[PDB]
Amino acid sequence: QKDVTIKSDAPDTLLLEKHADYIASYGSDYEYCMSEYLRMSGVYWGLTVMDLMGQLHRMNKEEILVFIKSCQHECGGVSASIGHDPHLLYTLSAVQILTLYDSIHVINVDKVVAYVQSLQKEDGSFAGDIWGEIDTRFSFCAVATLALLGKLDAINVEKAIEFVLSCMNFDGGFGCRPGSESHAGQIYCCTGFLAITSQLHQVNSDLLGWWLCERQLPSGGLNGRPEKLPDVCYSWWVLASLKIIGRLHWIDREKLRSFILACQDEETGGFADRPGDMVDPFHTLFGIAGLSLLGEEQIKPVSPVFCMPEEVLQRVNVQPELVS
Amino acid sequence: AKRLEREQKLKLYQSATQAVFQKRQAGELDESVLELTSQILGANPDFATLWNCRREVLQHLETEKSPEESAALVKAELGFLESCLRVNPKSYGTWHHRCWLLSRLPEPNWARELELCARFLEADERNFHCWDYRRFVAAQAAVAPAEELAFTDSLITRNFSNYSSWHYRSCLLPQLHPQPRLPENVLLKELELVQNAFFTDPNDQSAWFYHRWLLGAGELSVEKSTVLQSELESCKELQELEPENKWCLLTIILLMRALDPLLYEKETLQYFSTLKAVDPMRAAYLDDLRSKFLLENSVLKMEYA
Ligand SMILES: COc1ccc(S(=O)(=O)N2Cc3cc(C#N)ccc3N(Cc3cncn3C)C[C@H]2Cc2ccccc2)cc1
Ligand SMILES: [Ca+2]
Ligand SMILES: [Zn+2]
Repeated sequence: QKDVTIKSDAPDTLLLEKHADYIASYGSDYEYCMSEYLRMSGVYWGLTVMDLMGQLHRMNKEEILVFIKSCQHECGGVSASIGHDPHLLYTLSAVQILTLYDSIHVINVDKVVAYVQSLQKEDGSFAGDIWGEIDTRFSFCAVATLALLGKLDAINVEKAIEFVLSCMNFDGGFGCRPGSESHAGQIYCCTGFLAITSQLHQVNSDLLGWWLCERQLPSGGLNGRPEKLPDVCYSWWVLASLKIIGRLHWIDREKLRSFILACQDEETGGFADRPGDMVDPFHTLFGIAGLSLLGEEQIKPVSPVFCMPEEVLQRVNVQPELVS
Repeated sequence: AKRLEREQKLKLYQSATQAVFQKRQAGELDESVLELTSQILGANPDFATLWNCRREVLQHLETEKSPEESAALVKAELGFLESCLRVNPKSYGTWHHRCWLLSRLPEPNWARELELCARFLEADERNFHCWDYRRFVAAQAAVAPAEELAFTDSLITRNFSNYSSWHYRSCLLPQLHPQPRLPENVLLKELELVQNAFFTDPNDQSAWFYHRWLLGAGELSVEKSTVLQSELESCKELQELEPENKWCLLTIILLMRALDPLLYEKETLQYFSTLKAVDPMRAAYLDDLRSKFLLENSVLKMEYA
C-alpha cells in the first residue's frame, strides 16, 4: 500500500554529466558542516560514484591522502574527520578510498589490523569502537576492511561467522544483533560478510531472496522492509544482497530502473531518496551503483560485496565467490 | 528569516563544537562540556564523538563527586536522553548512550525503562531501535518470554503495524519450548492466531510472512491435516472476495505443498498461472519456485516402488 507515484515528467534518462558535476562541486554550508561526523564516508561515497562514472580524476587525490593520514589515531583506527574519534565505519571507508587510489601504505596497515582485531568480542561480534556498540554492520566493516588489506586471518573467523548466523531470522533475513528484526541494510552487511568469509551456503537463498524481491513496490522502487516507503538507496542494499545470493533476476529491472532515474534532480544533478526530494551524495552513489548492478552501459561494473568498481577489486585479487 | 537564521544556528553549533574540542584537548572534563554538547546533540544526535565526550565527562565526574552528586548527574542524563529521543527516536548514538548509562548504574529502574519502551512503541510500533532496547531491558530485568508474549498479543490485535510484533513472537516462541521447529500444539495455536490476522486484514503482509514460517516450522496428524485443509478452503473464499490479493494465492500454493505436492500438482500449476498474472513483478521468482516444486515432484514420483 505505502508507495510513491512517479509523476509523468520525472526524468527517464541517465544524467551522468550532471551527477559528476554535482559530486565534483560538493563541499565547495549548513548540511556540509553539520555532517563532519561522517566526512570520511562522505568522501568514500563521492569518490566511488565518480570512479564508477569514469571521473575519479576530477577529485583531489593528494588532498584526500593527507586527510586520511591525519585521521588515523595512535590505536590504528581511523576517524570521520580530524579530531573526531576512531570508528570501524570510517576505518573501512578510509581503507576503501586508499584501495581506489592504490595508496594503502599512506596509513599504518599493521595498526589498522590491530585495531580491528581489538574490537572483536568473545561471542565473535564486533563493537564499532571502544564504547561497545554491537552491530552486525561492524562485523561487515571488520571483514571488509581486513579482506581489502589481505588480513582476514587476523580475526576469529569461525566465531565471527557464528555471531552473524545467530542474527538470522524467521524470514531468512538478518538483524543488528540476535533477535533483531530483518531489514535490507542489515541483510546487505550480513550477506556481504558471508560472501567474504565463504559461508553463502548457510543462507536460505530462496527464502531470503523472496523477502528481498517483495521489497519492490508498484512504483518499481524498493523499500527496506515491509510496509515502508521506497527509497533509492535500497537499489543498493536490496540489489546487492540479491546479487550476492544469485537472485537479482527476482526483481523487475525495468520498473526499478525507471524509479531510480525518476529520483534524479535534472537541475542540480544528484539523486534523492525519492523523486522531487533534495539530493545528497549518499543517494547519488547508491542510485548509480544500483543502476550498475542492473547492467547500465555508461557505468563501471560494481562489486556487490564492497560497493567499489570491480576493476579495483580485480587489481587487488579480492573477489569473493557469489551464489551466482 | 528562515534561511537567514540557520546561518546563526551553524555559527553557534560551530562555536560550541570548537569549544568542546578545545576543552577536551585541555583535559577539561567538566559540566561545561555537558552543557555545550546538550546544545549540539539535540539537533545532531548522530555526531558520535560528542556522545563519547559526554561519557568521558561522566566517567571523570564520577571519580571526583559524592554518590548523591553522581546520582543527580545520572538522573539529569536520563532526562536529557529522553528529550533527545523524542526529537529523533531512531538515532543509534542516543539509544547506545542510554544502554551504556543503564549498564553501569548500581540500582537501575528497569520497570521504568520497559514503560519508556511501551510508550515509544505506541508512537511507532516498527521502531527497531526501541524493540532492541526493550529486549536489552527485558534481559536485564530477567522478564520471562511468556510475559513478552502477552505484550506482543495486545500489540497485534489492537492495531495493524505488526511485522515487528510477529518477528518478536518468532523469537519468543522457540524460547518457551527450547530444543537444542515448534511443538504441534503450539504451532496449531499460532496458525489460528495468524489466520485471524490475515482474514481481519488480508492486506496485512506481516501475517502472511509469519504464516509461511509456520508452514515450515513443524507425517500429518489428523488435526493438522484438517486445520491445513480448512485454511486452504478459507483462502479460496478470500480469493473470491479479493481476486487481486497475491498473498492469498501464494499461500494456497504453499498449503497444497504442505498437504500433498503430487495430488495437488494440477491445481498448483493453475495457481502459479493466476498468481503471475496478479503479481507480474514476481514472475521470475514464481517461475523459479514452480521449477523447484516440479523438480521435487519428479523426485517424489521417482520414489514410487
Ligand atoms: C539526512 O539526515 C541524515 C540522517 C542520518 C544520517 S547518517 O546516520 O549519517 N547515515 C548516512 C546518511 C548519509 C546521507 C548523506 N549525505 C543521507 C542519509 C543518510 N542516512 C539516513 C537515510 C538514508 N536513507 C534514508 N535515510 C533516513 C543513512 C545513515 C546510516 C548509514 C550510514 C552509513 C551507511 C549506511 C547507512 C545522515 C543524514
Ligand atoms: Ca584530480
Ligand atoms: Zn536512503
